[PDB]
Amino acid sequence: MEINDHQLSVAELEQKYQTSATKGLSASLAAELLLRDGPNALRPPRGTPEYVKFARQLAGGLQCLMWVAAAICLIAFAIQASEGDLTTDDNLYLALALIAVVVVTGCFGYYQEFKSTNIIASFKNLVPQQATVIRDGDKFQINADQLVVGDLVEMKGGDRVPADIRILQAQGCKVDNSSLTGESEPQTRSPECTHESPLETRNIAFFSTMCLEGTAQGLVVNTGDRTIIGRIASLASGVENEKTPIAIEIEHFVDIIAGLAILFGATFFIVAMCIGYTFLRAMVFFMAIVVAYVPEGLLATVTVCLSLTAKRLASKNCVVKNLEAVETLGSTSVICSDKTGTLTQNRMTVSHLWFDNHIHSADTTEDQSGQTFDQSSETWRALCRVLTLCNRAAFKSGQDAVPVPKRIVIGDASETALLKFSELTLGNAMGYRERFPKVCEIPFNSTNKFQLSIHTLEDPRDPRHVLVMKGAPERVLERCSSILIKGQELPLDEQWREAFQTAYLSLGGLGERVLGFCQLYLSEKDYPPGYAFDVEAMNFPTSGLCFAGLVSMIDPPRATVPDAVLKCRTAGIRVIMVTGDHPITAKAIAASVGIISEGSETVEDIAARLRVPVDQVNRKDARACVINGMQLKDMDPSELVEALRTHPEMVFARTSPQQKLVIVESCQRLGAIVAVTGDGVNDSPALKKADIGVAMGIAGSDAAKNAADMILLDDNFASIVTGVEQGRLIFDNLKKSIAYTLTKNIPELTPYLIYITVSVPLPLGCITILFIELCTDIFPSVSLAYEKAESDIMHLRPRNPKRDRLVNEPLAAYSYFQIGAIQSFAGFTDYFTAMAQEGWFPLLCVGLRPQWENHHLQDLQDSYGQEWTFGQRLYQQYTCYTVFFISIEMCQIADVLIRKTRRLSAFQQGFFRNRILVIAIVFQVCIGCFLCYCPGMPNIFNFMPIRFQWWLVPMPFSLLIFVYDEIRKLGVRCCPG
Amino acid sequence: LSRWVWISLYYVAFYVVMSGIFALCIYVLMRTIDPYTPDYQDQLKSPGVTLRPDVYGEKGLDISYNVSDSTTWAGLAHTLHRFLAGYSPAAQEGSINCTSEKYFFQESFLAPNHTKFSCKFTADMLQNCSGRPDPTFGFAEGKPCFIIKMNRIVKFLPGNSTAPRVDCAFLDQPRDGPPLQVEYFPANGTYSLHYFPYYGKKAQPHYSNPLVAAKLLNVPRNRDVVIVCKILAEHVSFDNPHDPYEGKVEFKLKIQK
Ligand SMILES: CCCCCCCC/C=C\CCCCCCCC(=O)OC[C@H](COP(=O)(O)OCC[N+](C)(C)C)OC(=O)CCCCCCC/C=C/CCCCCCCC
Ligand SMILES: CCCCCCCC/C=C\CCCCCCCC(=O)OC[C@H](COP(=O)(O)OCC[N+](C)(C)C)OC(=O)CCCCCCC/C=C/CCCCCCCC
Ligand SMILES: CNCc1cc(-c2ccccc2F)n(S(=O)(=O)c2cccnc2)c1
Ligand SMILES: *[C@@H]1O[C@H](CO)[C@@H](O)[C@H](O)[C@H]1NC(C)=O
Ligand SMILES: *[C@@H]1O[C@H](CO)[C@@H](O)[C@H](O)[C@H]1NC(C)=O
Ligand SMILES: *[C@@H]1O[C@H](CO)[C@@H](O)[C@H](O)[C@H]1NC(C)=O
Repeated sequence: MEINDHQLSVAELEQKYQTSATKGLSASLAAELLLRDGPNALRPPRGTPEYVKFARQLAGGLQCLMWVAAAICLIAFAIQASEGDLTTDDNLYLALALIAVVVVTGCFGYYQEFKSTNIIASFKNLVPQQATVIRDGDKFQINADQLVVGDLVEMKGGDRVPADIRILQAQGCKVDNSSLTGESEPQTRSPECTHESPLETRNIAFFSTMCLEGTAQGLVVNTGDRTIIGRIASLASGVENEKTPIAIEIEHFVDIIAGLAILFGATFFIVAMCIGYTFLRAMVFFMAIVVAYVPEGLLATVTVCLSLTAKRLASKNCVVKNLEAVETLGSTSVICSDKTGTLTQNRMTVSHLWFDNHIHSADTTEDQSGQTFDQSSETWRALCRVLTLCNRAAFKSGQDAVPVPKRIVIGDASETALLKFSELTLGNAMGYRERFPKVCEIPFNSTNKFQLSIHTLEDPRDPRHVLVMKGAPERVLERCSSILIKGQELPLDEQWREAFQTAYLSLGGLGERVLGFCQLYLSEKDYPPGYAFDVEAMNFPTSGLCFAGLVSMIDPPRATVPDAVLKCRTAGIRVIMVTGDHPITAKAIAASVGIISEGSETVEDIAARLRVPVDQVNRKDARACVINGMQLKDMDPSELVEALRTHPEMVFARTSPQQKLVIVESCQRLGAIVAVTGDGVNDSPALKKADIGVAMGIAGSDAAKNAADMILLDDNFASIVTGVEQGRLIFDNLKKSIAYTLTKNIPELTPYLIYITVSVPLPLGCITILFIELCTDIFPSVSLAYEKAESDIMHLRPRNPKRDRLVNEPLAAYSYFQIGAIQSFAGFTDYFTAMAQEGWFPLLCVGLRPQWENHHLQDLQDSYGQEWTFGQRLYQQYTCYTVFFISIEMCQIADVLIRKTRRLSAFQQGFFRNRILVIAIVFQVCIGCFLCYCPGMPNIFNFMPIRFQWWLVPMPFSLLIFVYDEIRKLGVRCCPG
Repeated sequence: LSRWVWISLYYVAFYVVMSGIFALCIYVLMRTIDPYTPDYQDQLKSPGVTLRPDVYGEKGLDISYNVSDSTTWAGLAHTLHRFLAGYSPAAQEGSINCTSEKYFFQESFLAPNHTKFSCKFTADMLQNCSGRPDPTFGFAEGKPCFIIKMNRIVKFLPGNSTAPRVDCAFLDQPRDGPPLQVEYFPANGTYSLHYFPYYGKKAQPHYSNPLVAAKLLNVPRNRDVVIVCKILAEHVSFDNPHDPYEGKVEFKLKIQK
């Protein structure tokens, strides 16, 4: 519906908007139009309430498993205050504890997301933008947000384009659309309708963009959300954020847990009722078992581990918006990546020169950390003189601390690039320029198509003039007649014109913008000091000049980018360019950064070298491929899959926002986990549909950053590789921390399974299972986060999401029903020892529960015939608690040690080398002892000061665990079969 | 096809092995264990005391009956009968008339079938409260007989000087009447020292705790009252806030008419 404006007659536009095309909007009428349509800006995302942003942290796979758990607990506790006088209420304790970790975690997640979006928001430099409006025939400055539709505005070089502007008249006006399109080079804006699609016309300038040079005036066509900017952003509303690979994995093992809890609970409900229990209590143990499979501290510890990895990345200027994202880059198999502003710096900089019959190569990095070119020659010193003197750009004041590549410049596009180039080669270009007073100058026009100026020289012993000129290379060549070479100034014979033309076309072939420079020193005889030059009379030479050289410019990669791409591919990650820019530039940078490897070629390159039609080229031979948006429009999805499968190094050029999203989708659907990296609004849509969206912090648009899960605060593309590494550690390490945390759940449950099916006195209490789950084993299990890697992690392929899971059925089966088994026979041996040494032999212990718990027996007889009161039996039960607990703790020192490694032996990688883990074993044993031997503890937490034989009964079982896992791991190590 | 067998057989192998290991732990533990003396007596610091006939309420021992309604006390008496059916001359043959009056230490096993000697204690020693001449143990009068029994702990010694007595008195003595007058059987209310020390069920298969009867005489009818009934012996403590049966027994009592 937007299309109407750029195709109208100026009469029609004045009609539509009740405006003048030269004197502009009336003042009152623009006041009213502001009341009608609101301010001219994008209305921010709707903005969800604070209390609901808390509410959503309490939801999630583990969390819901825990809410169902506490649900079951309260249903059972109600059944049990109905079923006789029981003041046991364990399910009150457990359910309220579950709610407790879910909630406290919730606070922690909410607070992390708070602090992270303050860290992101606080680098957003919200400074109000302005606009030159003309109203009642007056040119003045108003805030951009007060522009109503129909206003007459003006733009010049430097200005930010304030609204969506349809251009009535323009002098040499070029513009920077890289936030909207891909295009890295300045885009001409002229008033004539060149397309019906308003994106591809030249008579609209876009709401967010930058006017680089020239001048235009035009009428306001959309304000705010209604602009192409707000439309492309509103596209990212219609993109739904699928759930992260880590969230999937958590939900997978929540499913495994749920399976087990049902299978068990059912099996022992059948058994419970075959032992002659009432159906109504067999349901209560069904319930207790089902809940008993739900770990209580897991959600806490993983939410600590992710948080520590976030702290690591935040340290490296990589702020993450929510904890799940710290994993995603580790699981990623492709990176769909924007070109301009992402891989590149979005800054045209001098990259090459042609002088002394050679193509030199300037250092295009932003930190200036590469190979500069040879500056010995007289030819260079001259060529530097021309490009330094023939130039009107100037640094804004007080920028001496700012590195030169980042400095703001009041100039044109090419002139800015060259001014930074002189400042980094010659040093202090503007003073140098002052030393050679400009006496005459033709600026760039459309008549001549070159810029020239004449200057008096430096010292007084030379009183000559020097004419310097620059322009399109062919146009400079025809106007001059000799060439500087090596101290010679030789005649420009046929071969020099052919070699010049060869160089010009080579730098054009690498997608760079070539400018030719030239000079002529003027005689004292003909042009003596004080001579009145006249640009219209042209009373000086514009011909027969002397060629200096060619200087050529490009939008060049960010310094750390080529290496970052290198490492991602070393680590099995397919990098794809998805850029809106034109194919030739796209392919140049795709060479420069390592997306297209040195020596691979497209099918068009093969045809071009072999001299064959492209019909005959065997596509299998072409490792690289460039596809623009047009060919991608006439492609079945099957053809896209054929191209992605066939050509390893893929480059998509001239790609619309929606086409980026479609390439993300095609990979995703093919099984990829996709990361996209992006500069601006155009890449914002891809950013949302991505498994992980990475926005550039500085270069990035509010739309991009908002879509992204992660912000590179300093635009350091190498952060990406750190993301890969930290997401590959924290995954392997979580697989460790979980394996540890899950293994205590079988020794915590077999007591109750026996206590039911055998009617032994209760070996292990609820009040102490809580201490294990939430106190003693927390710091060990979090310490596993700090494990170093067990391989060259960044040389491993990305994990297969359908085969390699966080928790497999083999992993569970091992941790539960083998390491957990050994822990349960440990505890039960310490149980029967603790009782027999106190008076109760095992054979007596079967069936003894009814009498054990009876308050109406204060003279129950042990195996020696002695008579215990109920309270005395109870302090014995607490002793049973404390020995089963300590059996579990010793076996969880063995657990934390064997779970340091999944492959390697403890002898190789070590024992004491994870220092946080050691501090946590000391901590675990200290809390243990405080719970045992502090006074008052038998009454407050039901822990007895156990004797020192009871610690050692588990030692052989602990060492047995250690040896058992070593033999398994050495089986895998020394035998892949 | 046939590999689930090769892994499940690994699990049955693993659980059989691990079970056997546990078995040998038990077996070896069951030779740590002396058949006559427990290794530690860590929670039997002082003996528990139990009452009889024991009837329990929401808050503990709660005995309540009606002198005119034998329904409300036949049961009580019939427990005192069943309780004392093992203090009959008939079922006391395995024990001997100890008359020693001081501790009956035995280091060797000089009693039939490689055992030790336990003392006789027969119902008729509770005299009036022995179920003769009154088969209602004093309930039908309103002067009931409560049998007090001190829990046996192996080789526990109450005190060398006197025999341990049972002092039985009001918790809150009604403030319009006198202290609780009780008549004990035996007469001072004592457990005679030749019943101590207990050597265990294997050692003295025929052992029977000394009982002392407390005949409560002047309890006011139709009033809720609480009787504390503690044991006075040197090695016997009765002030434990987390076991109200260590060294004593409290009970609420109301006799209705
Ligand atoms: C990873 C971090 C997670 C976030 C923390 C959440 C923790 C919440 C866990 C549980 C809360 C439920 C307990 C609250 C209820 C207190 C009730 C009370 O009135 O209590 C008295 C009882 C003693 O009962 P009894 O058995 O003697 O009665 C026997 C009664 N008859 C005889 C009738 C049977 O005691 C008790 O139940 C208390 C039992 C409590 C068990 C605690 C488990 C260990 C948790 C450690 C977390 C420490 C965090 C510290 C943070 C510091 C930051 C600066
Ligand atoms: C799916 C996996 C299931 C695994 C379940 C465990 C199965 C194995 C368990 C028991 C098998 C028999 C083990 C006991 C026999 C040991 C050998 C033996 O001959 O020793 C003699 C004892 C003593 O004899 P006494 O006391 O009469 O004389 C007293 C002796 N004087 C007088 C000298 C002191 O004989 C005794 O006590 C006999 C005691 C028998 C009852 C033991 C208590 C049962 C408790 C079981 C809990 C098991 C936990 C399972 C954890 C699995 C984790 C997944
Ligand atoms: C979640 N894994 C730890 C866990 C939690 C419980 C539990 C279940 C129901 C109610 C209260 C509980 F603490 N159990 S338990 O084996 O069922 C059990 C053990 C001892 C006493 N009662 C029950 C095991
Ligand atoms: C038990 O021995 C005593 C000791 O003097 C004796 O007087 C009494 O007759 C005996 N009682 C019997 C055998 O019933
Ligand atoms: C015990 O009963 C007898 C009657 O058989 C009597 O001589 C004696 O006084 C009674 N003692 C008490 C305290 O009632
Ligand atoms: C029990 O005593 C009550 C007084 O509480 C009396 O009313 C009643 O008659 C007695 N019982 C019978 C069965 O008479």
